[PDB]
Amino acid sequence: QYKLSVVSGGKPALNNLSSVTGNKNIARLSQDQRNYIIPFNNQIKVYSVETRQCVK
Amino acid sequence: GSIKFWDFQFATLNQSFKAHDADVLCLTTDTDNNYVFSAGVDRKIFQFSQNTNKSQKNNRWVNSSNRLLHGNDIRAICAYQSKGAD
Amino acid sequence: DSPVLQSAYDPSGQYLCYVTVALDKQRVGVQPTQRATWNENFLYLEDSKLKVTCLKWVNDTVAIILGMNNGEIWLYSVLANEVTYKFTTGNSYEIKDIDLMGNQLWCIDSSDAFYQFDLLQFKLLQHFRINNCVQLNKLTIVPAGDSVAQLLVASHSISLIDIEEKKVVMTFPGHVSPVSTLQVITNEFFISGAEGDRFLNVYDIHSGMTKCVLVAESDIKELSHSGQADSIAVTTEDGSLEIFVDPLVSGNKSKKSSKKIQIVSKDGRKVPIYNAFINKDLLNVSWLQNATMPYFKNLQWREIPNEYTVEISLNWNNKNKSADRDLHG
Amino acid sequence: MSLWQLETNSQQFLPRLNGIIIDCQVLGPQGNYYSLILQMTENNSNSDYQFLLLNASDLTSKLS
Amino acid sequence: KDANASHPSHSAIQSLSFHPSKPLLLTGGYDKTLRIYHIDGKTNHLVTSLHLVGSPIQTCTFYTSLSNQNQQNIFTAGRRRYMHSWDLSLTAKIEKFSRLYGHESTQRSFENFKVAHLQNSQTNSVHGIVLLQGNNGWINILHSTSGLWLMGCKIEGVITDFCIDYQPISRGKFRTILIAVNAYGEVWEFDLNKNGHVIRRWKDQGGVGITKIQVGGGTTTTCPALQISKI
Amino acid sequence: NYDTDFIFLDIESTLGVVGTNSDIFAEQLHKLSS
Amino acid sequence: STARPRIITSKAPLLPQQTTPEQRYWRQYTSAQLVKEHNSVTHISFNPQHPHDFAVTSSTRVQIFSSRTRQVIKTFSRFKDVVYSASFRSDGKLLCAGDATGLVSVYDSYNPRTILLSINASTHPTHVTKFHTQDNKILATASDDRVTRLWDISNAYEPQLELTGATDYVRTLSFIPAAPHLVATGSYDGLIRLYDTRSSGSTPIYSLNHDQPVENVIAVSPTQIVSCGGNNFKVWDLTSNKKLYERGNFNKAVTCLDYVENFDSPMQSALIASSLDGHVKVFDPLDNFQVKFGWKFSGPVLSCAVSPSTAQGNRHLVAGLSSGLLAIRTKKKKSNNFQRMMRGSEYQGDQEHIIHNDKVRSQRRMRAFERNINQFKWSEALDNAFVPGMAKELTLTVLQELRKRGKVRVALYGRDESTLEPLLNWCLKGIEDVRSASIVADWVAVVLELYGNTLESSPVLQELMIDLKTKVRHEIHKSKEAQRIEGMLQLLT
Amino acid sequence: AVKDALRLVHLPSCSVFSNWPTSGTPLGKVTSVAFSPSGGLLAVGNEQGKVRLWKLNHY
RNA sequence: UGCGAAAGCAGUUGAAGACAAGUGGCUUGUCGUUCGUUAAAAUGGCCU
Repeated sequence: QYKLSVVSGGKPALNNLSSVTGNKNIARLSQDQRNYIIPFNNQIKVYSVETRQCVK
Repeated sequence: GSIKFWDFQFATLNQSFKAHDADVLCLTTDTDNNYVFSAGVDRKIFQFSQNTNKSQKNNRWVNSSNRLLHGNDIRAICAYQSKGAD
Repeated sequence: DSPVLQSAYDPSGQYLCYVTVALDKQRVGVQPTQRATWNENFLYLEDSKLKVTCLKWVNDTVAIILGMNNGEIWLYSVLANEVTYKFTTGNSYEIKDIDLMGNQLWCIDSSDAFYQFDLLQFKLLQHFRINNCVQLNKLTIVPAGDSVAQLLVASHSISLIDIEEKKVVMTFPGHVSPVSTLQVITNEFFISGAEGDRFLNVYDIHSGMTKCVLVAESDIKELSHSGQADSIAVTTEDGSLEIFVDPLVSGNKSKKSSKKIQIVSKDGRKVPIYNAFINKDLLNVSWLQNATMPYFKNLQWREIPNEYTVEISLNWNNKNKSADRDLHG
Repeated sequence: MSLWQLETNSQQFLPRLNGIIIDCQVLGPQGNYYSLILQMTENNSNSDYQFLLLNASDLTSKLS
Repeated sequence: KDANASHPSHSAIQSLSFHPSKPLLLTGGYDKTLRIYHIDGKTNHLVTSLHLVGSPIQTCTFYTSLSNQNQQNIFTAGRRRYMHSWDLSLTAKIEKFSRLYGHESTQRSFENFKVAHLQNSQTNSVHGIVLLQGNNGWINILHSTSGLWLMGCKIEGVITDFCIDYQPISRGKFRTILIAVNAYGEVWEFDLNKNGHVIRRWKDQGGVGITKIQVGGGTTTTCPALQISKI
Repeated sequence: NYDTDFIFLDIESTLGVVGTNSDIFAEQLHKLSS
Repeated sequence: STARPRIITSKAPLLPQQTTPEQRYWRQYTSAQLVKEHNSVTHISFNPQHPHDFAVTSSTRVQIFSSRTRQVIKTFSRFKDVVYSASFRSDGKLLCAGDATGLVSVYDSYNPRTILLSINASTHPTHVTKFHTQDNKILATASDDRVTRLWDISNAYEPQLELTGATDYVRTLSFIPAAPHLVATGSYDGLIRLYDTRSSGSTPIYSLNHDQPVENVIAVSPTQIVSCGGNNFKVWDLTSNKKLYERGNFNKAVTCLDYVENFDSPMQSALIASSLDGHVKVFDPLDNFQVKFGWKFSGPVLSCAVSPSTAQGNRHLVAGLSSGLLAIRTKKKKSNNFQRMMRGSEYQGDQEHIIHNDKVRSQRRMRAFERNINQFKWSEALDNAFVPGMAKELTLTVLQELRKRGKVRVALYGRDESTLEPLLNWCLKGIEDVRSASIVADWVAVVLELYGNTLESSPVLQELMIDLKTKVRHEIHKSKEAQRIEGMLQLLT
Repeated sequence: AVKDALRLVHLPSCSVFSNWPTSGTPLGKVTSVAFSPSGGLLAVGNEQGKVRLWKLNHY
């Protein structure tokens, strides 16, 4: 009756390349810059910069 | 320690740099005024440059460089610049 | 006193149109009464002394007719933001009331004249005036389908008017002050209420006899009736709401209010209700949260107690808790 | 995180940022946010990055 | 009707500004609160009211940007080394400007500020500047969103007041001029859409103790333009 | 965890668990006022 | 970004006999006054109501002292023989004094010239006189007649009740603090009798056998009373007639007791006890009457008191000695135009909707070593350590912060003879203590590692190294002999 | 500095309006002033804590 | 580096190629080069 799942997130996982200095931050702001779209190694998190919560 | 550049007509400041840590006893320039060198009791010689075409068309000195060569002070500084001597 | 100069619901109570002053010029805005289905753009009256004297929702491009004080009925669509058409009489007299039945707009003038316009043709059909009715400030079309016979006009004293003969066929004892609400309840009754008194009276439009008197406990500002005569909710001068439940039954000649609703904040500050709307089992009350911005509330009015005190959350001394900082700063 | 005023060569600092700055950039149209990646290298057994933008006005960590 | 008659003030009303578009009046004084009133003829009511503790205010201004005209900031400041900026959202998100980016010695109090518009002049991108009147002759101009020190303009004497003039150039380009007066009466005009460099220096005929300069007849900081072509 | 589940930590830190008219007016107004 | 963490002062493991909160509070009773009386101070009472004056009964006079100047405000000298007891009424309005001729005389307080009434009690000396603590118009006087009397001060001719029954020398009364019908009296045969006054009164309802002759009986709760006499004091539950604590922490006989409640103190209640050998001690009734603080005086202490529960000012502990002197230890406690211009600065946001608060709190001032460690001036931080006016834990914590934080060697690089002598001259003193000596060890080791040539050149730190050598020789003899004591009691397990 | 010290000077003519403010205008000790951008409307704040409000009927 | 206990106990430190300097070679030293082995320094320091 036991089942395995992965339920909680992981590391943010930026560009793990050499030979790229500066822009290794792949997270984006919106154009109506109210929510901040960051990838993770398990998902895309979309936080909201007004309330600091993850909204999607 | 501050070094200021003043427009002569209108008799007024263009830009101030907070360069040295104590007094600036002596400062000098080259022929075409692309550089201003300056020194004092904190024993560093600062160089303020305006050599870029944008610097010359905008009248904007930058605090380019800074050297520590003297042991105690610098009370006198001067510059010579010719065809085989600068 | 209230900043909202004029205000009215659409039928079904889904939007509220309201005229308020904005730094010496009138502005007309429309708000949805429930967001779960801001609206930051207004119609601006461009003159400092032109102002709206009455307003009526038409029923289907949705629009408002705004009766102005220069002999004009502006017709203003709300999805767009322009007056689509400007009805005008031949005069400069302010117009005291308008109404419409279908496509047939009727209006009264400060020179006690009756004008008829056609919303389908954009034309002044009729202009007349009748004797011994000389201080008119309300009209109401008595509905008989597409026939728009029998206006019902008030001057402190309601008079029933046949428009084919342009004459008065009944005369009702009105009030001692100018009538401020004059509304048809059923096909045989109409309610009326005057300026600065707390007494409505329902008259029988076929005999002239007063059926009943309804007694608010403060001076009545607006009224709404549910569409089947079963409930009448009036809103008063002290910002309260009073619901007369089933007023047209056998508290025999004069009936008090059955329910009374007022709104207080969490503090103890009593905000005033202006201009509510009632329907079957549903009651939508309006107030102003900040200085001029209307907030609404839906209520199942049949299952609340009699003396109901709505509580709203309103900023009174709350520490500005910023979301990017814990409580210790 | 230092920011050099390139006119007068004048630093403004932000000193205790719980990780070394391995990437920093201005972000807004007017440049009202700084986004930073902080590598947090007290543990040598994992590369654990903190993503921290912050509004440029009062330099407070909006959305770490 | 007296505008603050609805909600009384607990101090002398030190500054006062209307909104550029909305029917709002912002009052503020030494009782470290600032109040917004929806004004009309009859019933000037109070929209909202924010009490900044420990920060008496001396100048308070509605700023509204030229790009989208949708920000609606309130910048307020008194005899403090900081200046608050409330972002109007109808809780309240305010930020605090407290960093002169290397220039704290020449700016010991944020009392006399003015807010103005500035154009990048290589893009057609405008942004608001706040302008702080400092000790020696200094005006410290800094960004109204990021707070970065942009430039500084020093006049020779005791700086007493200043004002902002704008002049159009072409379609969609204008130029900002800072007009700053000595106590003695001599006036500097700085072009500051480029680097903050003097373009004109003149002298007031008569006048020995000079307290206040103002411009008018076009867009001042108190009659602000909502759209860049209306400058 | 103390309610009959077992949490585990992956080496790339994913925590896992082993357990047991008016309508169009409304739409166009929410469009045109946003 | 955060704020900078403060430099944490190095605290070691705590040593035995730390300063308890009770003994910190009772140790700030200082600035002792010694007033030489004509004879032994036998009794001392306090004014209850404005609890700010106290009456001291010496021989043949009673002096009321003030609790703000500690001088005699008023004095009562018209007694014929030795006055024995002097207490204030519960309203603090009048003062009763029992005298060696058995003449209770009650004056009003703060007026020594109006003797209000002179009860002529027994022909024997009257040794204790106190009013009721609940009732106002009854006064209980016990005498050397082995019978106490309750007198109504209206009818001062015959005693309204005559509590007999004790076999020898009744020296103390007490009243029970909730039941006003209940008088506990104590005599030199032991045997605290106690009487219900609605009954006959010639028989106690029960008797508590303190074995020694009692000197005082006070009432702590409405239930429990404490009797002192002999070398101990005992406490007695009164609803169950039964002893429940006894403390015998003295050498000679406990002469007096009194009790405090609810006053501003870590101790919620306090019983202090005075005991003919010099000592007055304070016992805490909430943890089993354990002793918390004490004073030693210059002779046998005959009576003691403290300021009452509601003192609201300068608070006093007074002890009168049998030597004939009195010891007091106290603990103490622009234009209208301009204001109209600067009116609003005291408003603090009452009627205002939103109230913003981001004024940061002003923290404690940084010391020079802490700001130099902050500014990364590590040699200047060492210099700021070795100033003379520095605390020993502060020198230790800046040494430990430079040790953990960066480099001892960085802090010691540019030194020579004249700038190392502060460090080594402190290391002489720090090598003695246990808490410093590890840090002193590695700092001395590093400085002799990197200044071994200055050792050769300068002779005036050679002698400092030699003195340090003899210091470590003494300390290593101590650290060896401590291990020997450790073994020699490891043998005794 | 003194009470009721406010003048509205018309310009280009550079001539002070002589009918307002009168001796009975409750201006107070005028410590701030503001003009409306659209309504033609003065707000005048004095040291007592009162913004008084006037409308210029030319606008 | 491995086993360990926080003590300690066993193991070390090759090769190729390229480049730089010095005097095509020779010497020395490097490597954002590879294979194998379990294997100190540019006056340059922390916000309001």
